[PDB]
Amino acid sequence: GIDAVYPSLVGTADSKAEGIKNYFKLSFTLPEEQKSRTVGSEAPLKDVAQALSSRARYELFTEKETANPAFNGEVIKRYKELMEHGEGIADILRSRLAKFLNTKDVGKRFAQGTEANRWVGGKLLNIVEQDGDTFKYNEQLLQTAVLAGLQWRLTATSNTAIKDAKDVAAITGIDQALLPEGLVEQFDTGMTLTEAVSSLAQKIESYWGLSRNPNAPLGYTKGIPTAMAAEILAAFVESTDVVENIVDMSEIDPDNKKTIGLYTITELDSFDPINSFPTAIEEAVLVNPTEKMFFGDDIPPVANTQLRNPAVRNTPEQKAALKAEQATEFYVHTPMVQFYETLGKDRILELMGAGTLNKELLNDNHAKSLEGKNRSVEDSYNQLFSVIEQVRAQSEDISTVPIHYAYNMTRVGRMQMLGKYNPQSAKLVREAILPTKATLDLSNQNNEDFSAFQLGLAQALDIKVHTMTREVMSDELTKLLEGNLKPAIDMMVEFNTTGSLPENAVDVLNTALGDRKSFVALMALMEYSRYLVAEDKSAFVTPLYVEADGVTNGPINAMMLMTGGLFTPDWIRNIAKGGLFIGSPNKTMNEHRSTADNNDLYQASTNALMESLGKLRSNYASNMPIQSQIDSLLSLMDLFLPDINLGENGALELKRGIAKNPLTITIYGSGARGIAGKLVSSVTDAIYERMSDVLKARAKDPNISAAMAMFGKQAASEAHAEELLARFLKDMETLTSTVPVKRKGVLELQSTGTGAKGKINPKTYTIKGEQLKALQENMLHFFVEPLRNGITQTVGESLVYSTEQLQKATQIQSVVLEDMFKQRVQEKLAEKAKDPTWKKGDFLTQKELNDIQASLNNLAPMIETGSQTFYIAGSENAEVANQVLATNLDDRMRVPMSIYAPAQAGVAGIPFMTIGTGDGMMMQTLSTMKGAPKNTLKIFDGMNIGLNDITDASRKANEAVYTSWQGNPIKNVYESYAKFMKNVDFSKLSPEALEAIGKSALEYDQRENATVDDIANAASLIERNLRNIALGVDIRHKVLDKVNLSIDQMAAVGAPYQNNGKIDLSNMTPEQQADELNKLFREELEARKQKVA
DNA sequence: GTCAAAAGTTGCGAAGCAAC
Repeated sequence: GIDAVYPSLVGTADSKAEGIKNYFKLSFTLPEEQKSRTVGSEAPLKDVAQALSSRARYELFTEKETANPAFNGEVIKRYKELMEHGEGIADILRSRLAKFLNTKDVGKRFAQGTEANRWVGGKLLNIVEQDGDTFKYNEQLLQTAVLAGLQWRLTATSNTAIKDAKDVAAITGIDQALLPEGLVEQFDTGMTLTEAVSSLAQKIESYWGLSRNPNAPLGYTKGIPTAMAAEILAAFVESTDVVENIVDMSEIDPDNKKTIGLYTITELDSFDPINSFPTAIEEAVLVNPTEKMFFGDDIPPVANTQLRNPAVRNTPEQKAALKAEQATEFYVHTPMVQFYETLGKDRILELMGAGTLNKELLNDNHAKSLEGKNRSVEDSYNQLFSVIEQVRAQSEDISTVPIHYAYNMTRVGRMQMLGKYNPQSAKLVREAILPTKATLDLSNQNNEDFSAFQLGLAQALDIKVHTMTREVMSDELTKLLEGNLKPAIDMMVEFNTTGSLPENAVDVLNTALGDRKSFVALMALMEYSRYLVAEDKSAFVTPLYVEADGVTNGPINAMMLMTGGLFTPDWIRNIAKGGLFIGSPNKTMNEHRSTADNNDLYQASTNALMESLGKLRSNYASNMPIQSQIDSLLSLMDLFLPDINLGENGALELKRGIAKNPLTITIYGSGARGIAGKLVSSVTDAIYERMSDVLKARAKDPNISAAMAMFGKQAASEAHAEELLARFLKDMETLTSTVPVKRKGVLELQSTGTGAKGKINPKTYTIKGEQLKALQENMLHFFVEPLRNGITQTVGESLVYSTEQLQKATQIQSVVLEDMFKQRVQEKLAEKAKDPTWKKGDFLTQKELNDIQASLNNLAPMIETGSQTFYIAGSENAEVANQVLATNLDDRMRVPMSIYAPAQAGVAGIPFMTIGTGDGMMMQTLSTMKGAPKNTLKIFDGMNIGLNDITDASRKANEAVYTSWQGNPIKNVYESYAKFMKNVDFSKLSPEALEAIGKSALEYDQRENATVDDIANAASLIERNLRNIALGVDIRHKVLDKVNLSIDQMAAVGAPYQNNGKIDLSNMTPEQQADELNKLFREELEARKQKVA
């Protein structure tokens, strides 16, 4: 079969043969249904170039009566030129092989019998053919691979994952908190070796259109396509389509010996015709294209498995959710596109980015940051217009072309739109391509339609709409429209009248908006002006939306989902800050914030921090050095952060802002040190930025004083700015030269020796490593520690207990799964080493890996909720195989063999379950529930709704919230841990693993002497803890359901969901309600106790 | 120990350790 297709490849298609064995024929087979149209083609490049030569030929090739109308004259011309470039890449590959065969006589040794086709660096030899005294590439395989490379080169960058600080930390091996400014930026734009080859190889294999032999070693089924990809990347480096940069980590800190390769694809002109249709090759080669836009009723297919978790199938309910979201039609909002176009890329960067950089009128590290910002915006802008260019081809009126987006379920249950820059992920794109739309009657400002319009405009303009009633926000909005924004509104009225903008459009927008500036704010100015010049106000069509947005969503979800003790009055008061109102029929968040409690969860946490800080000050009331250090940290923060304020007489004011990120990531399992690093980071960014201000402050007046050049605005007078500068220098000095240390359970100050001082140079000023670390230690002990105490005090110690038990159970289970998998692999390999047809380098077959995974099912690797599936340990790492998979023909680009297998979970269990059974379950329900809202854009913890359906959609969202609050993630974990506990055998664990388990199940002093029996006993203890927690959560949810509740967690609109519970708890204090609820709790405890018969 | 996906390069010589 396959031999008939590739009859001339070198070697025998029999793993038993004694001579050269061809592992390409042994590893792959032809599918029972064609996947690639090039299979059988003698000259794929020639044949595909032919297909791309005219619309008529493309239609014949793809056996379709119609071709994407974007495939026009100019596009066809570009693809003809791109095909000629494919011949160049093909030519470079041919010379590289010849060079490889000539070097150290590999070709001669291979012809003589040496099995070089089994070397990790010679796997490509499996796709060559004898040619006279040498070997040559099989043209069909080589040319198809090139076609894969061309498509990859055109769209890979638009499908790369975004890299955050943590990612860069993992890659570079540098502490996330001590990363040098710009590093994350440099790494987020380029691709690591693994990233590049992996995506390239995946693409090559799909284009070869064959199927893997389940009984063939991974060293070939995966290694040959990877070997081909490595060569193609090498070819692209020679052609300059890709730039390789090897970043030496030692340059940043001499201990780090890692040299990391980065690959950046050369960008095509933003105006290149190819951008309007960058997927012609993919749609021509594949019978079922992956990359393509979905227009009209061309709908994306539904993914069968969870993203990057092959072993996890999307449940029926998750698939229904994905189908529902992919069904939604998005439409281009022409006015906004025209606005972006008129402004221009240069002015959008100036308005929403860093504008033009004068890399000498701003601090070096600041500039690196600004440059990072412009990039994100510029890339979003080019991406939107590439899409617009293809949409415009679909018809005369671009605003009528329906667009669909593909989604998939992530590891944590979130429905993620696929692609780097889309409406769900990119703010700029979000205001140009929308699914929201409504025709409103705005002829009378007393209409319900006009109220909705106002709500959308207000929210977009940064008015806190969920903190006040509709009537009150209407007045706030009116004030802004008739005041500060008035000049911008006039400019937009003129734009919507003549289509022209002033030369100072950026300045008018900037001044009018102030800190309200955002893309959605531009949409509000755009839409309000359009209504003003509107002909028929009785039927105003607008995509303006209102986002029903969760109020402290993650933290509140965790509180409802994992608090398992009796009800307390503090919890009742705090949970109300998240929209769960007890005994207050039809109460909304708007009313709550304006009449009952103006502090949300962030503020309450901050207020707890303040109290915990005072407590810390007392414990060291006599220690002047300690007090002075605390004063310096607050002084430094008050100097650059807006959320920290210090009055004239010393009064400390802390705004909810400082607790936002910290509370959020604390619910995602973050440690205290990470929070400290981020807090320091925001401080330093402000400093670097202040330095830049000086540079220009002095360029304007070479006589301006340093004090006034650095604090000239933030102060009242000169002697006043002079004392601000005194605070700065002193603070930086004490915070970098002295750090707090935990000795004997007490705080003691230590000299670092690496103090910071000297005449500052606002051009090169840079807080070094040791100094950022000193700053971090001070931040940790004098600010983050008490913040953590306040947070715990706010969300409840019961919740913290649950999350720790959850973390322990899932870590323990992940450690076992990881170790057992590794062991079964070593056992199998040892067994293969006795097989003569097998060789080291080859690995296990896919079937063998499958068997090993299956042997772990009794340890319950998956957590099931009944509508979602979570696999916490699931991952892909190079540690299982611990070997190279393939290299390029120059012996470089050595791609490690990565394998899908369980790995230690760390704290991931908390985020997985919180995010998954919280917002993830809620959105899933909202997409599939009876009367599920249509035409919305869901963004995990918020949903954009069209102005015509804000009331019902918001109510449905709140009902969806209530539905997810019926979940019990701890019970789900318990049922998994329970099966695991009865089948596990800790004795079969490596000492390395057993130790990790002891850290989770025993208290630090019991680890050293801990016997298998000891940890095994402790592990079973955790199981009982989980059972008891699950039982309480379950009871609480049933009890709460009997009471009258009003839920408005997805706030803004003021349409709370009523559970209509019968037990009336109105006219009762939180203490009274807690007592009544606990009575119901105890009642059920007895009922579900002895009587369930 | 923040989730969303992983994660160093290269000579010698043909695996996998040494040097950076």
